[PDB]
Amino acid sequence: NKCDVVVVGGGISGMAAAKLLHDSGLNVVVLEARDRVGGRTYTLRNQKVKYVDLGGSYVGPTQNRILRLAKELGLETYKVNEVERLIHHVKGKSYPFRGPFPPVWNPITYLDHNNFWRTMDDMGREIPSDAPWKAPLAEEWDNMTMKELLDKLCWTESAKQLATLFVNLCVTAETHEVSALWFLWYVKQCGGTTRIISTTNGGQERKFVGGSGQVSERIMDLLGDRVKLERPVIYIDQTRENVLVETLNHEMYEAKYVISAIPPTLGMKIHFNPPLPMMRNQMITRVPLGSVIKCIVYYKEPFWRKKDYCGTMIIDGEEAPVAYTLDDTKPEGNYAAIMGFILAHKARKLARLTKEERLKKLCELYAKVLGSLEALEPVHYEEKNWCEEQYSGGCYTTYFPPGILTQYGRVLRQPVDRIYFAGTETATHWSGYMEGAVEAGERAAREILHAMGKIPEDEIWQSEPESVDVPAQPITTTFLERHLPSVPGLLRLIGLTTI
Amino acid sequence: NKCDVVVVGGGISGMAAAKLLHDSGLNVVVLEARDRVGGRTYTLRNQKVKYVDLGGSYVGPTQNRILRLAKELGLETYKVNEVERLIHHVKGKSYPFRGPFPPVWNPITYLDHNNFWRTMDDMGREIPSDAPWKAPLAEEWDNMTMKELLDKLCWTESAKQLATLFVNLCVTAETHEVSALWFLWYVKQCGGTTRIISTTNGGQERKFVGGSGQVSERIMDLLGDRVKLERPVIYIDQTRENVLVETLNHEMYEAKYVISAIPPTLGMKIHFNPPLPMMRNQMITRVPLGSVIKCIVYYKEPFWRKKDYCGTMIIDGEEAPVAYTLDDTKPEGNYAAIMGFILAHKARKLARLTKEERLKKLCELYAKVLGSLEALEPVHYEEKNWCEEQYSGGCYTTYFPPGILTQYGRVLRQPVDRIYFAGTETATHWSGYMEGAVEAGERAAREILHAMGKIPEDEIWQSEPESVDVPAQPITTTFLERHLPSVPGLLRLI
Ligand SMILES: *Cc1cc2c(cc1C)nc1c(=O)[nH]c(=O)nc-1n2C[C@H](O)[C@H](O)[C@H](O)COP(=O)(O)OP(=O)(O)OC[C@H]1O[C@@H](n2cnc3c(N)ncnc32)[C@H](O)[C@@H]1O
Ligand SMILES: *Cc1cc2c(cc1C)nc1c(=O)[nH]c(=O)nc-1n2C[C@H](O)[C@H](O)[C@H](O)COP(=O)(O)OP(=O)(O)OC[C@H]1O[C@@H](n2cnc3c(N)ncnc32)[C@H](O)[C@@H]1O
Ligand SMILES: NS(=O)(=O)Cc1noc2ccccc12
Ligand SMILES: NS(=O)(=O)Cc1noc2ccccc12
Repeated sequence: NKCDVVVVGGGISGMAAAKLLHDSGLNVVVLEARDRVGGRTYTLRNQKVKYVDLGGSYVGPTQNRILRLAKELGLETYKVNEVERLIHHVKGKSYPFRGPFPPVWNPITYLDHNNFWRTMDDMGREIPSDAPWKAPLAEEWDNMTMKELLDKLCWTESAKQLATLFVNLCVTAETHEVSALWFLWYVKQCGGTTRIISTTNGGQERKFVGGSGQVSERIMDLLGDRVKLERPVIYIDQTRENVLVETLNHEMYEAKYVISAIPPTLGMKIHFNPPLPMMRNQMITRVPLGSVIKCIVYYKEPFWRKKDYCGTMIIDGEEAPVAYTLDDTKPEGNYAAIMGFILAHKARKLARLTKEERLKKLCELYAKVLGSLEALEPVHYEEKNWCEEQYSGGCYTTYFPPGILTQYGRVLRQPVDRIYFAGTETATHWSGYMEGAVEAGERAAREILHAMGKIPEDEIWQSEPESVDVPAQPITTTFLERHLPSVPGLLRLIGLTTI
Repeated sequence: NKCDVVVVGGGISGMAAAKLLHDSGLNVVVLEARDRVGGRTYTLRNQKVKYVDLGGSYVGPTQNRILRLAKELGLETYKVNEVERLIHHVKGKSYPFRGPFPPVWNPITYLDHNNFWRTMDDMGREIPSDAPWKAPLAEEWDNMTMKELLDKLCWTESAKQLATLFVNLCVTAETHEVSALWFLWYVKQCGGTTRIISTTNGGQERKFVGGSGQVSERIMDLLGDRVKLERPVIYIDQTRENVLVETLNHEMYEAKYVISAIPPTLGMKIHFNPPLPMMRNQMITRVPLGSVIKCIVYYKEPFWRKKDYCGTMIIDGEEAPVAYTLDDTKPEGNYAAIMGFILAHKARKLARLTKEERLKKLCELYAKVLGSLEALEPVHYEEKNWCEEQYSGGCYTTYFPPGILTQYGRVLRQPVDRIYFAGTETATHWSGYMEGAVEAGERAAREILHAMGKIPEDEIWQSEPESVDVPAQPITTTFLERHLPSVPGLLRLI
């Protein structure tokens, strides 16, 4: 029944919020729909794999909030394998390389690739992290899809193809599905193209020893009986002095304030009294989550390392079920494994198959890309299709279709009377990620502390000290990268000389 | 507790389904979230207006199901006033005209406008009404917004602006918000451009005497206490022998089958056991409804008729709050009124204002367009902003953003175990309209009759005889309309 704050959702965001409030001396309850905490993070444990992240997994430099939270909880990280060569597979052939970006030899194509990434970041700098709708050309950019933007920007098929894979991989959506403004924001608020795509010095640098599900699990341990499992919230009533929150299993909770720590669209599963204001009422029907199946194929040994491949594969082509892989071998060197993502339309397409049929297709793909018959000899397989999850809606995160972010974006984290909004989607730095979940949960909690008169306004948003364990190398460019012309820029130079 | 079929939603679709099953001898229950029936139709009564439709209102030729159902319930129609001239207001000036399409005089603009409408219908002929995802170019057209298609097709700003207004008015959404495939299907499944945009001989020909709300109300009258108001459904359990349906007010209903007669996305408000299949789980997060405020300004007399204007105004440009109006005067000539729609982003923008502030803006606009100071003296005002409705999600209907119809369209009316799907969004003819609501409700009911072995498979979909009261006249084109070149076509001849 009675408490100070009800937190709806026991993912990382809700758990971070609840922990902050609890540490501050408030009486909190977490109402979680599932029989587990963690949400879009889920660490499976069994004898064949020991542990494996089937949801969110990677952390990296500049993600200082998740690193600090996890450290405080007693967790350690380890580095994802990137010792050996990466592979870019294009038009049925594999091209090994080093560094974050697949190399390009053709001079025209090089100019086009260089300009593409540069332009993504150039446009990003126009977009405020905390208010993307305030970009000078917000409306123009929001009214085109990423497909349209790539069609304008990429003068080569090679760049367009790689850029398409980049979009699919980052946001588990097709280029024609998403707003250009929103995607440009999404990349910029992660620190830009280099930071978001990189393993070493980027978002995919590390994993947690024992899995990311431990973050939510250990917070549940600290909170004890305050976390209520299998309590899906169905109804929130703010007409009276205290907020009333009802669950599906017929329980009533009474609170001063509520934090909604669920994906924005999943707010639809709750009936509101009084009704939500118009803008939020419509916003939550306009913000779908992407589509992905995370697949892990296990092997006797990490055989790819012997061929001087680290296990990273960037795989372009409609035929390929998986467009991106990483080595998922344990830091001890055992439970050898390749993690792969089946993205966007392919997640829909290949969901029809059996688990065994997907495993077969993945092994045949990996065998070709790695030029290795050993890839046809898996010892185990695990997968999770996040599209089937009633209480997630998809993965990794919420995307915005054309026109939505400028029209409805401002209400994402606008409080509704005594309801405050957390969830990674409401973050301003690494929104979409575990990092964003922590930022949003702690910010929502502090909004409530401010409303109660416990902290001053300037303490709602708080900076985070850089991790001493995971230092961030700055993102740098070369003179040539900065000043080489685009393809149309070069054509202009040609036309002017011929005058 | 126990019945044969639970119908979720007491709009026209839910009511039509429940009536059909009831008339077949089954025990039905309608569970309705609101304290009223009708859903996206709502007729307000007071002394000042007598009655006014604040939701869906118009019916016309080829909408034979809604006309038949209404007639059976004892309703009659009257004609929307289109005796005098229509107005197209462009670049701050009113241009009166007759016929469905505003005329264009510049020869280049003429070719461009002609080609736009013609191309819309040309593309539509390749889109199956019952399976738009089966169009030969389904993926190409679905991966494009209407904004992109218009940018490609329209060589003049004039055609592009009118095309844009057309999209905004038809589907209460911006051209950049909606899939080209879906929009082309939408127009085609209403019978094409002329049929959808026409008052005389089209969708806006008629209104119901006493209001469209009477359709749902009179079915509720028939069903009596089988309709349960203020029963929002929260939970559907299909794990046992009988389907269990729970409401927010704690009641439990048990049935052999369920009809979901709510907008697809409002399916999100229900917790499912077992969970929905993946495709429907994601589909219902991908399908928003449009944005509109319906506004009716009342006057002492239908003064526009004195200047040989019928009251229809097509008003281009960002500045105008309302882009389209119709005469809403009653058949007797009293309760003189102009109905206007505030569409899409303008509904979002102008919702911030007070009711009185919106009235002033509309009156000043109408004064300019009609060229009459009489527009500045309203006697009454009614409005409804459908964006604020928890149990609608918007109006008029659900739109599909780029990429969604091809990926998820097929699951719209695919049954989920013992749940069948009604609602105008699942119709194949006038989906989005009251007509589509009737089609889908009766089809879903007949799917259940077939599942029970009461009727054969070929009786699930049923043709409708043409209304005797509202017969359809054929849509025609002229030789020149069919064969005049596009702008780039004329350029290739140069
Ligand atoms: C799924 C996924 C996610 C992911 C990714 C790969 C996949 C396959 N890779 C990531 C990565 O490598 N690194 C990273 O930092 N993030 C990655 N992501 C995304 C990440 O998992 C998410 O950003 C993060 O987990 C989100 O946390 P948040 O707390 O904001 O949100 P949530 O996990 O979805 O938790 C919400 C909880 O609420 C419960 N719920 C839902 N509805 C209700 C109702 N009505 N009542 C009560 N509880 C409700 C959910 O069950 C959930 O626990
Ligand atoms: C709003 C609007 C609609 C409209 C239009 C102009 C406006 C402003 N003009 C139209 C017109 O001139 N001619 C026409 O034929 N249609 C026009 N439209 C659209 C039309 O009103 C709709 O197509 C039609 O009314 C839709 O009917 P349908 O039966 O398919 O759907 P509904 O009216 O939305 O009814 C659904 C009912 O379900 C209830 N509900 C929602 N959730 C629940 C839950 N969880 N549990 C129980 N009941 C639920 C709703 O409250 C509603 O009553
Ligand atoms: N963090 S992850 O690998 O689970 C998904 C992901 N988001 O953005 C990326 C950019 C490049 C490679 C992967 C990703
Ligand atoms: N049926 S209505 O008037 O409520 C909305 C409507 N849909 O498509 C149209 C085309 C021209 C004018 C109006 C409309």
